[PDB]
Amino acid sequence: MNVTTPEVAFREYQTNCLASYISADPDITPSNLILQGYSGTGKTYTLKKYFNANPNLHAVWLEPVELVSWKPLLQAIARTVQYKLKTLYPNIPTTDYDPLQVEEPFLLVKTLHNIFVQYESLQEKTCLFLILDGFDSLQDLDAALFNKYIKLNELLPKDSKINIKFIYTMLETSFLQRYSTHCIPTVMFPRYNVDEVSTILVMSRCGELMEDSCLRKRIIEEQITDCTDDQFQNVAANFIHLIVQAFHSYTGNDIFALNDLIDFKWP
Amino acid sequence: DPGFGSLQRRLLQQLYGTLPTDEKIIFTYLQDCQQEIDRIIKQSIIQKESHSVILVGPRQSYKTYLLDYELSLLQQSYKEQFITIRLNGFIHSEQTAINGIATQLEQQLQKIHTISSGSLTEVFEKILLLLDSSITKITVVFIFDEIDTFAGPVRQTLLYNLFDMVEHSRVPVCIFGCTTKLNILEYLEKRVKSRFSQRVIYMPQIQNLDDMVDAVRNLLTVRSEISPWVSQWNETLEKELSDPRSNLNRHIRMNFETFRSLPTLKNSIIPLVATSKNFGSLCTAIKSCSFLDIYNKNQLSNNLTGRLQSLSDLELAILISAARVALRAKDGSFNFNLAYAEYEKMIKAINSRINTIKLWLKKDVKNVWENLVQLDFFTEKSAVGLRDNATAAFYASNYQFQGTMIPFDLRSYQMQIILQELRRIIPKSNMYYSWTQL
Amino acid sequence: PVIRKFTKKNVARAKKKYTPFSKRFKSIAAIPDLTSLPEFYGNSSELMASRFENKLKTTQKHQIVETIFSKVKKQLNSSYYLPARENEFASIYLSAYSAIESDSATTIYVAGTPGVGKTLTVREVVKELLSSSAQREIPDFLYVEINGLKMVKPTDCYETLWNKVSGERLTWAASMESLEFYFKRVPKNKKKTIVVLLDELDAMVTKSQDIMYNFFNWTTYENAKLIVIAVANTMDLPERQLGNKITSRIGFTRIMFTGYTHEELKNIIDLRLKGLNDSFFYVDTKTGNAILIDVRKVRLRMSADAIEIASRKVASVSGDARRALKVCKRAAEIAEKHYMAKHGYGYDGVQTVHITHVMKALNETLNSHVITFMTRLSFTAKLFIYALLNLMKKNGSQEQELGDIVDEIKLLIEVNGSNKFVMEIAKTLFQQGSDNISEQLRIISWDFVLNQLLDAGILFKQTMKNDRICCVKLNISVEEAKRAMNEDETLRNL
Amino acid sequence: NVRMMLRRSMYKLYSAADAEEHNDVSYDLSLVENFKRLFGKDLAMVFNFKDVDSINFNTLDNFIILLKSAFKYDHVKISLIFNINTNLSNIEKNLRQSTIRLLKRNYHKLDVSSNKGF
Ligand SMILES: Nc1ncnc2c1ncn2[C@@H]1O[C@H](COP(=O)(O)OP(=O)(O)OP(O)(O)=S)[C@@H](O)[C@H]1O
Ligand SMILES: Nc1ncnc2c1ncn2[C@@H]1O[C@H](COP(=O)(O)OP(=O)(O)OP(O)(O)=S)[C@@H](O)[C@H]1O
Ligand SMILES: Nc1ncnc2c1ncn2[C@@H]1O[C@H](COP(=O)(O)OP(=O)(O)OP(O)(O)=S)[C@@H](O)[C@H]1O
Ligand SMILES: [Mg+2]
Ligand SMILES: [Mg+2]
Ligand SMILES: [Mg+2]
Repeated sequence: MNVTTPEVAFREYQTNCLASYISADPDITPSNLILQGYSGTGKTYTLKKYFNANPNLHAVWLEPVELVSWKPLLQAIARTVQYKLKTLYPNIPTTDYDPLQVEEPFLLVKTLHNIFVQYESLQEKTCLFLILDGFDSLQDLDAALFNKYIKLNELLPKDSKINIKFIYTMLETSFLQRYSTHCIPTVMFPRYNVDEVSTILVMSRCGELMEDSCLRKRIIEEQITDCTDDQFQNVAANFIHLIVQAFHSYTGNDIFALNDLIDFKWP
Repeated sequence: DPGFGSLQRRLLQQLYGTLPTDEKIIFTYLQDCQQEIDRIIKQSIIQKESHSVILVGPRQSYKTYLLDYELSLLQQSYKEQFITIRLNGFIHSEQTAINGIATQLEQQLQKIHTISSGSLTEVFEKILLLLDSSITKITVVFIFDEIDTFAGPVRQTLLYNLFDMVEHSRVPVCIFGCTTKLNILEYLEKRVKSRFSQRVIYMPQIQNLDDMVDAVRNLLTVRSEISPWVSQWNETLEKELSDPRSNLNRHIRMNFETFRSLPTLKNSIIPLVATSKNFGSLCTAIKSCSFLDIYNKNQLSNNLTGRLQSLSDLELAILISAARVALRAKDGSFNFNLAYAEYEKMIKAINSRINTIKLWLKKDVKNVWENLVQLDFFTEKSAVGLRDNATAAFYASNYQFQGTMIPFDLRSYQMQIILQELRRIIPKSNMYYSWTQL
Repeated sequence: PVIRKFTKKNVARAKKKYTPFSKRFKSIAAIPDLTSLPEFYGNSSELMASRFENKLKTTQKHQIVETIFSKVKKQLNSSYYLPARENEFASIYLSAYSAIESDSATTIYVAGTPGVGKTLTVREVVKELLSSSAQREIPDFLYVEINGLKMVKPTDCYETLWNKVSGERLTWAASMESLEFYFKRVPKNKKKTIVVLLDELDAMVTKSQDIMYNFFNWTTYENAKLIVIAVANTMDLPERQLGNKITSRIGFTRIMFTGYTHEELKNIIDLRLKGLNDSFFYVDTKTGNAILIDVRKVRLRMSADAIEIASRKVASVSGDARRALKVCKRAAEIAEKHYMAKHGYGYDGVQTVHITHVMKALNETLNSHVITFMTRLSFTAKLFIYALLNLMKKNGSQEQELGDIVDEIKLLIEVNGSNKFVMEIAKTLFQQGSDNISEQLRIISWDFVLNQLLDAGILFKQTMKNDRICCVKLNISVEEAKRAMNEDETLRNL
Repeated sequence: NVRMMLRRSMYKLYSAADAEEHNDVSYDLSLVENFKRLFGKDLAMVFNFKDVDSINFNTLDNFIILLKSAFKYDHVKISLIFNINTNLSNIEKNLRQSTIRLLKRNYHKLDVSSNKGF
């Protein structure tokens, strides 16, 4: 298209589909998109790395885990959309609508209809991506809430200049199979291998294990000053390969359990 | 070249349906349905009759697609003749659909040329005596998505009054209800069925394999000369559909036998086209269709086989051990204590007949036990996971369940994948394969 | 200010007063003559109700074609003298003529199954005795429509009745004290008789039954001049809600409207066709526009046996006049679209509505579509039903465990491995066609077709998060599920 | 449940920050990110769980995981205080294992009793 695909390490299929659905042109972008994977499978990593490599298409990052109910989730959508567009188009005169005034799924649609009509002087069709990052992690979740966000595109005006686009992130694949007949595109993030966890964990943590003071302090204080960075990197890399090969059978293909057993056992 | 970059962009926006509304693709198997919808809208907008009708078909059956097509084609000829109201049974309630009509009434009437302000008993009596009551009238067209939630068992006030405008109002009121339920007339009350005009039209279904071939032929043929590659694309795609043993016509046949839905194949073709760098790779990728095997592998890569293949050796051994306790039990139930007892007598019987395999302790399998819970291999015993609506999810959050309060190793669990299924997926070369059978 | 624990930022409160009518004249002798008073009885409200006709007006009109069958569908509408309710007209009119002429108060209760002409003929009663009152043989009265399903709240009938009586906007707890002081305390010389129609009285009394008592108790008063025509559906709604001693104290009349016979449906349908049946139109052959008395003199007769079988079938089921006027309206547009397709007029010797147009209009509302839906599903969706029907004849338990269905689908492809269709599909149903995808536990599109049958209403599934022990019913029948699966060629042989 | 722990915690900090200040806010964990953008000073919130042997540990586990999402805001620090009346060994059998690995980056056991050392 007219988009840039970043090089994420073990997600090269997932990034090509992520560049396939997300674009600046609103006619060739789906209004719903699910990125399903389990925990630690690198789906907020490559979602973030895709938008950083593409700065001219716009994103609103929401976390539905720190919003707990459905009603703060609607209010944060109304707050962060109009706060995004004020930084994004300062030359447009606008009147701020109170985001705490939405108390209904329809009052979101009426508020988004009022926000979007005053940016009607824009030059071309523009899509703003509303990233609900962890929609399944909402605590009060029920079956009838995700099909309430699928259908917001049909209630908002079709010839607006700002076309909101929903990108969902979810975990558990029994939540996803309830909405299989909606036929909305989904990119799956499967669990990593043992060789994929080790390569990711060694490029993520060898930087911090040098700037850690404990390895830093000891080598000058033990009076063995015969080392280089290439030994410094290889002594921390071989610890990570050794902390995985001992505790892979305990943790599994996690990233966050390996990251805790490193820093508990690196000092 | 920019010709290929313009050959992708039309061919991909034909796959989303965002062509302008004289070039929009109408498949031949739903022409007799869209002509029936076409007749209803333009003898209610042109000829000012007031009849109502319910559209019914499955999800992704072009109900909203054909209504958005018919209004957009009447948009360009008769713009001044009608306002359009659309509600939706998901985001609207019995209380909120009253505010949704009055808000859309007053903002559609500004574009051709207050109602929405006040109490809810005020805002409902103002939209009644607006609607219930050579110059001609404005026809008001209503669109309902999921009319079956408005047809609940309790009161059905909003469907009563709108069907009462079809019969008695002097304003021409067209009402579409898009539902999925086949027995939609049995949700309606005796008064509400009596007002309704009994016309319930059923969305057509794909009957033949050649219906999906012709409908993919209509989706992937470019009918104008935009790129230098248009004729070269069109003669390639007609060779790929005329050959019955082609790979593209093989992936259409699998869709016809399993899903039989063209929007599911539509999501497969979209990154086959968008992830093609040049025309040499875009012409190759529809001949081979090697992406659609990679696509179908992804969609189904962590369902339940792809999670079982992503387990370590202790995680697999505890999953087998809990699957043997669940097979001996009469209720299919087990604890952490029962599944570690079967685990430790398994590692003994491996090391006795045989270098050695580590037996992990009671405190260390606890982390493995909790990961199999959160990967949906174990469920809580008689568990109700997600509730239907918002009030049942609220009632459950105020109740304090028993399995929360009993200790960790005493919770009864049940089993997502049984042992007879667990023998068939694990390969015959695993050391744990002999323990997938009693 | 203070820090609020929650916010209500969408409160819209009505400008309705709180003090009732019993506290604004200080004396019964200081109440003026309410009939010769400007804001009572709707003497100024005729300006705002006619405001909204101008909102739906537009000036464009380009020669819409009015064909032969468009005139028949205009005349079979329910909004367009009534033959088959004559003894019921003469019962409601006699009971209301006597109470208005004697300055009395009464209640008339009328019930029946939906669509039998009772909202129509009560409005025809009060239109006859408006014309009798306008000739001054009974005194003047005021007429109030109250519809229970045209209210948001059930308590809005108190607000709307007192607004029509007095022109005052009060809350409901202030409106019922205003009405109760109005009917028992205000003298009969100062008031006007009021004929209120409590339409669809079922809907007002569902929660607290405090509303049916008040309207009926107000009619027992001596000073009250109130006639409550209470139209509902069932006949025992007074005695169930109020009780036996209350409904004997009120002493209201009690009419039931039986649904119409088939001969009464014929004298409704053919009564609305006296100006058009056996009549001549002027149809030009280039636009299609008909004009009642380049152009042929065509005429229009509708077949009498077509109205016969439309009356025999509708009256045998429910007996309502709506379903018979819209089975003849539906037949009139089936005949139009074939007239519109033969000559191709579009939109801008003799025509008839046959027996086959009325049967086609009548068959489509009586057929079910769960047969036609399930014969045209996937092989996967039909394999789900065919495995569910085998389980309901191994057990007859009629709600099957969903893991028993999965093992049956696998066993049914297991056993029939010699079959020509099953050898070529089992590769495309466990690995989904090619290699590099492993052999799997569920068939391809198992989550799609299980959700497709739950969305369609064919299939009921209980709420369990264990996807294997969950139970699954049908919702249609075991017979019409087997009828749809013995039609499909590949499943009935295996 | 978990939303009642948060709506009381976000009410108790918004009420106690207007008391020291001398518009309305949705009471959720988006008040923690807007705290410097609305009050000008950074935050240090302290949680004091009173009868943690009487609370259920499904809710307290899901609330510590909820508070874990406030470590991306660069101007807040949370401090938990557990009034464990009985035992630490009873608590670590109740919480999930990935929560104990979060509670162990810095913890401090303080024996608090009238009966200690007599
Ligand atoms: N392919 C990758 N290359 C490099 N680092 C990665 C990769 N995948 C994951 N990581 C890192 O490993 C950690 C995984 O965290 P996330 O990507 O946020 O996990 P997640 O997919 O969002 O799962 P949840 O639902 O948020 S727990 C982060 O620190 C990432 O930076
Ligand atoms: N206005 C539109 N213009 C173009 N394509 C559309 C439009 N609306 C829907 N589609 C597409 O049409 C296909 C299916 O049509 P739909 O109208 O969404 O089916 P459906 O009956 O509405 O399903 P529901 O609404 O969930 S019951 C999908 O690929 C949609 O993306
Ligand atoms: N005897 C009749 N003669 C002529 N037209 C009739 C007759 N009965 C009914 N209709 C027509 O059919 C419509 C039905 O209205 P009604 O039957 O009075 O309503 P209804 O009895 O209140 O049914 P509900 O509201 O569900 S209880 C009327 O508006 C007329 O157009
Ligand atoms: Mg994440
Ligand atoms: Mg729709
Ligand atoms: Mg009626």
